[PDB]
Amino acid sequence: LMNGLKMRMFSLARQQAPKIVHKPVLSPIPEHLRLVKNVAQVQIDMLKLLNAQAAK
Amino acid sequence: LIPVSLVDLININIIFYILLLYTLLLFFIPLFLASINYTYHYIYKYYNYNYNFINNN
Repeated sequence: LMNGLKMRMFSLARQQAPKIVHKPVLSPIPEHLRLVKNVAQVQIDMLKLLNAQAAK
Repeated sequence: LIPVSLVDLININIIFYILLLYTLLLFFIPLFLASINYTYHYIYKYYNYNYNFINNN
């Protein structure tokens, strides 16, 4: 932007390698696995408590 | 006029044209069918079976 003018500036340079942009990918697999983890920990605590009761 | 002619009605030369044209069409059908649609990509990405578990307690 200038006084009485607007312009578009483009560079002139060869791009030797691609430009990377971190666009994070949404996926349900990590949350699937974390849900499996939580349910398994629930069952493990359950088994430990039941063993403590049955034996103590 | 020249194109007004019964000789040009059943012209064997144009029949050869049509023959070669559609034989080549038939030869190249499996290359015309070689366009990719991105619908099964969508189905793979978006089809999400219910991952919730059953918990009676």
